[PDB]
Amino acid sequence: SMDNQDGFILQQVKLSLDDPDSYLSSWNSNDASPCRWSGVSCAFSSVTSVDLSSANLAGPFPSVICRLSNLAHLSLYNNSINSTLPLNIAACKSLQTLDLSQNLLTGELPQTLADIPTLVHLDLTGNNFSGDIPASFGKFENLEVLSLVYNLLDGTIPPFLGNISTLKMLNLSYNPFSPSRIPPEFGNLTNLEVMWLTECHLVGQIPDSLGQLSKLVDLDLALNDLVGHIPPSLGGLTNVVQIELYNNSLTGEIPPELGNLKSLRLLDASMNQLTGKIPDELCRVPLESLNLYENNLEGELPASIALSPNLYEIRIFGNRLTGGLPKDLGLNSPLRWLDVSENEFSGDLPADLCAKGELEELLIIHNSFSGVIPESLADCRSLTRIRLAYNRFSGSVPTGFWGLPHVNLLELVNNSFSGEISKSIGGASNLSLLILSNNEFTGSLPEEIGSLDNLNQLSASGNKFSGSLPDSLMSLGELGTLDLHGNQFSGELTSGIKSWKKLNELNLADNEFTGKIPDEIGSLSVLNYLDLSGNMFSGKIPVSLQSLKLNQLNLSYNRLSGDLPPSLAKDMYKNSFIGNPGLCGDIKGLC
Amino acid sequence: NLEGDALHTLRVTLVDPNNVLQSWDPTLVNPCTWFHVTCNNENSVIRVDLGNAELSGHLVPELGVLKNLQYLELYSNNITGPIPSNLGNLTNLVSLDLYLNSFSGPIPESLGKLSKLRFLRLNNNSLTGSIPMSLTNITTLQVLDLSNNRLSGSVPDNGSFSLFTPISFANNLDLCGPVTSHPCP
Amino acid sequence: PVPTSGPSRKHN
Ligand SMILES: *[C@@H]1O[C@H](CO)[C@@H](O[C@@H]2O[C@H](CO)[C@@H](O[C@H]3O[C@H](CO)[C@@H](O)[C@H](O)[C@@H]3O)[C@H](O)[C@H]2NC(C)=O)[C@H](O)[C@H]1NC(C)=O
Ligand SMILES: *[C@@H]1O[C@H](CO)[C@@H](O[C@H]2O[C@H](CO)[C@@H](O)[C@H](O)[C@H]2NC(C)=O)[C@H](O)[C@H]1NC(C)=O
Ligand SMILES: *[C@@H]1O[C@H](CO)[C@@H](O[C@H]2O[C@H](CO)[C@@H](O)[C@H](O)[C@H]2NC(C)=O)[C@H](O)[C@H]1NC(C)=O
Ligand SMILES: *[C@@H]1O[C@H](CO)[C@@H](O[C@H]2O[C@H](CO)[C@@H](O)[C@H](O)[C@H]2NC(C)=O)[C@H](O)[C@H]1NC(C)=O
Ligand SMILES: *[C@H]1O[C@H](CO)[C@@H](O[C@@H]2O[C@H](CO)[C@@H](O)[C@H](O)[C@H]2NC(C)=O)[C@H](O)[C@H]1NC(C)=O
Ligand SMILES: *[C@@H]1O[C@H](CO)[C@@H](O)[C@H](O)[C@H]1NC(C)=O
Ligand SMILES: *[C@@H]1O[C@H](CO)[C@@H](O)[C@H](O)[C@H]1NC(C)=O
Ligand SMILES: *[C@@H]1O[C@H](CO)[C@@H](O)[C@H](O)[C@H]1NC(C)=O
Repeated sequence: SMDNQDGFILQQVKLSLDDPDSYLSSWNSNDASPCRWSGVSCAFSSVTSVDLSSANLAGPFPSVICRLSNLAHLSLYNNSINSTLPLNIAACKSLQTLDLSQNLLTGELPQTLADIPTLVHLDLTGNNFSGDIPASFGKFENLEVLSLVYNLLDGTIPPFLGNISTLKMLNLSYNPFSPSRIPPEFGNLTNLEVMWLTECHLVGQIPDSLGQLSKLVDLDLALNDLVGHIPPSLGGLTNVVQIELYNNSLTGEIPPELGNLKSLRLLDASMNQLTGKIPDELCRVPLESLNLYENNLEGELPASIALSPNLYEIRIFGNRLTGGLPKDLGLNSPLRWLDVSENEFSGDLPADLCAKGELEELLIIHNSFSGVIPESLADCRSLTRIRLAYNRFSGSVPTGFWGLPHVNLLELVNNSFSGEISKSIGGASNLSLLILSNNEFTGSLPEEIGSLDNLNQLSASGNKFSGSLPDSLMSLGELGTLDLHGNQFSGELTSGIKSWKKLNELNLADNEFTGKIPDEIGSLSVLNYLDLSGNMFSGKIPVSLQSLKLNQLNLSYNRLSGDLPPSLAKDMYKNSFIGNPGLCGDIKGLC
Repeated sequence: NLEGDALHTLRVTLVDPNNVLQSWDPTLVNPCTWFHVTCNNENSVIRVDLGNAELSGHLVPELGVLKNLQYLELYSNNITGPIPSNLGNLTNLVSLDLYLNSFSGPIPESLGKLSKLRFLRLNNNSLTGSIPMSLTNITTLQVLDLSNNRLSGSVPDNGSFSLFTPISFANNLDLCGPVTSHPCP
Repeated sequence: PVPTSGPSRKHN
């Protein structure tokens, strides 16, 4: 006794599977011992473990491997294994862990898997398994981990999976299940730490029973059609760190009992129909991330949230949130992302948002925020996205704020901001989109704007900016939109406009620009929309304009003179040249 | 939102060597902040500006979801395959510029459903078959270029085509009509 | 592609 043909059995496996990359080259038939072979693990020389992960192995599950008597750990993760899982898999009665993730296995789950008493870990993720989960699964003896994620199972959610006492993790996410309620019997899963039921077509109320799982760490019931009030019993999850209820039809008020969760860090109940005030007790908990966005919540954000030293994510946008943001917000926390957009938030912004220095996203658009940008934000080189638009903000922009290097979008649109753009704009390397429209800003555009070659969009509409366009502005080849309308800009366009090869839109309307249109306008390959209306542009229209294919052209109310070229005669250019006195052309009404 | 998801679908099926569609983050609430995408005051897409972007690959029917789109500019690229039918569901479209590409197959009949279309530039493509008579029923049509194509059959001379010149239907395989030198048989 | 159990990332 105590001798085996384990190497032979492995050679049978090798012959059964296609190995184009010859990953199983180490497996030498002629060798006495197989325990030095690639991915083969012997705890005497009996095989206890085989791992053939990412081996480009193709073929059916090799049921002959079960004749390996002491095999405890089998992984065939990330392979091209195909066909139905053989019911003769039960023969592997010594297996504790089985990983068959990222394989092309298909058909109904083998009920015989439950017949393996020793199984502790089962992962069948990224497989085409279909049909109802076998009722035998309820009788798993020592299974702690069940993963059927990203499979094609079209069955209801099994109440019998509640009878597996030893289970720590129930992972059935991203399966096209028959619309089914969460079993209350799942509450009797005493040792469960993870309930991952995202995109499982879950319907109906969340059971009060789910509260009795005190070992629960992660509760993900997101991306489902679950309705009803969030259960107050949920505060019974002593060890809960993460609750995800996002993208559900749940109605009601966020329970105050959630404050009783000492270990809670991440809560997401976003994209729900929840109503009422955000609880003070929840905000008292030192939350890592609080997302309650796209809800019908009302009232003031409790100031207790500022005390948390673990806060990097606050996304509460799309609510009717009144009052002002807490003064100490961002001072005691590593703030990275803030989204208070589409709320009724009012008052000066908390000054110490970037105190920790990891703040990348500041989004406060469509609120009633008033006052001046805090000077601290000038020190915030961490910022990449800033959206302060549609608030009541006034005063000059801090010099440093213009020059933050990794900002790619700066949006101050629809505020009452005043002052002149600093020469510090040259330091904004990552800036691609600059939107300063509908503000009270004044001055001449800095020459340092030409430094920003990577800049793609400039919109400064409804501003009091004045003077000649910097010659540097013509150096911005990558610019696709230039909107300078409703400004006091003066001067003549140069031949350098030729460098605007990638420009899609030029709007210089309602300005004091003077002089002849440069004949290089035609050289702009992708110019489709041109508005030079309400200016003092004079002289003959360039013949190069005809070469351009323009969807929008307005040269109306200028000093342009000479005959309209033959192409321009069309009624499609009817309202394009009104108000230029020296323009005499074929259209009905002109001259 | 739905409009951003439809545009991201296009990103997946297009080849973008220069990463011109990098701004197209599907996790953004709406696609308006994206470069090459323009929106109205109600945050609905009105323009897609992707001319001369070295894009290849194929279009998707999900472009049809963009009901308030006015300008579809995919010109001077190497995009291949057919123009989808769902492009007719673009009720507010004013410009369809697909010229200087390698599009193939028929000009969809659905393009006649574009009641407010003003510019149709499909020139310098490998489009094949007859010019739909539905196009004539577009009252707003002011510009049409179907030149440097391999289309065939009757060239409509009625409705919006009444004003159109030979340069619009030039260098085609076998177009017969009054505008053409050879008559229709 | 296989996702993870964590907070949603929808942002303006
Ligand atoms: C964002 O800022 C825009 C400009 O500050 C602002 O726009 C404007 O809309 C109002 C109506 O809400 C228009 O109203 C009035 O002015 C016209 C003449 O221009 C009159 O005929 C009307 O009777 C009325 O008095 C403004 O003209 C218009 N201005 C501009 C420059 O567009 C937006 O409403 C702001 N949006 C938000 C959400 O704050
Ligand atoms: C699954 O296994 C394959 C190899 O069998 C892994 O693939 C390849 O992809 C790697 C990263 O994408 C490259 O670095 C390798 O050079 C490439 N090799 C071959 C032979 O194609 C693949 O990434 C694995 N997937 C996972 C999730 O681990
Ligand atoms: C499972 O995968 C294997 C390997 O890709 C498939 O096939 C084999 O069939 C080929 C012909 O299609 C032969 O040329 C191969 O030599 C042969 N290899 C082996 C190891 O049998 C098999 O048909 C696949 N089955 C399914 C249902 O997809
Ligand atoms: C079951 O689901 C959980 C989801 O919570 C998976 O993962 C987690 O495991 C990861 C493994 O590296 C950790 O890095 C994560 O931090 C952890 N997340 C939580 C919230 O606990 C787990 O891998 C899944 N198991 C299987 C076999 O698929
Ligand atoms: C040219 O196109 C028009 C497009 O309307 C054709 O139109 C007739 O239009 C009426 C609507 O007033 C439709 O009910 C008919 O079905 C159309 N006729 C046919 C035969 O389908 C018109 O016939 C076309 N004519 C030519 C010469 O091409
Ligand atoms: C419940 O689990 C136990 C132990 O795992 C098992 O013996 C019993 O048969 C199971 N019952 C059902 C209905 O699955
Ligand atoms: C610019 O910002 C974008 C988006 O925030 C980011 O992905 C990119 O890596 C940044 N680049 C640099 C050079 O900072
Ligand atoms: C040009 O602008 C004027 C107002 O300044 C407008 O009334 C006219 O309709 C515009 N024409 C075109 C073609 O946009």
